[PDB]
Amino acid sequence: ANDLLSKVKKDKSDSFGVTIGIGPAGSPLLVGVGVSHSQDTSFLNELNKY
Amino acid sequence: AVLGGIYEYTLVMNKEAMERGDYTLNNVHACAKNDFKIGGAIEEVYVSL
Repeated sequence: ANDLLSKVKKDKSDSFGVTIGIGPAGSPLLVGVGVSHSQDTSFLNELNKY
Repeated sequence: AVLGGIYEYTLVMNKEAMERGDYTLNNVHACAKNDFKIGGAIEEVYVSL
């Protein structure tokens, strides 16, 4: 009798966001900048032999 | 001559066993964060980022 098993799982996550605000005054001025990013990675593998 | 006859018996037994075990684990975590802010005001020009 022989048994073989292998079950592996992989998970990855990443997220980043940038915010910038610039304004000259003296004639008031305003500039807004918004950045958002998100990354997710998931992997699943299972092997079984008998 | 002697009259005795022959009565015999024999038995043989064998046995074997084996086991195998393998295990492994890996876990790595990474985290990075930064914060940068600038400020400038003169009087008239205002600078911020």
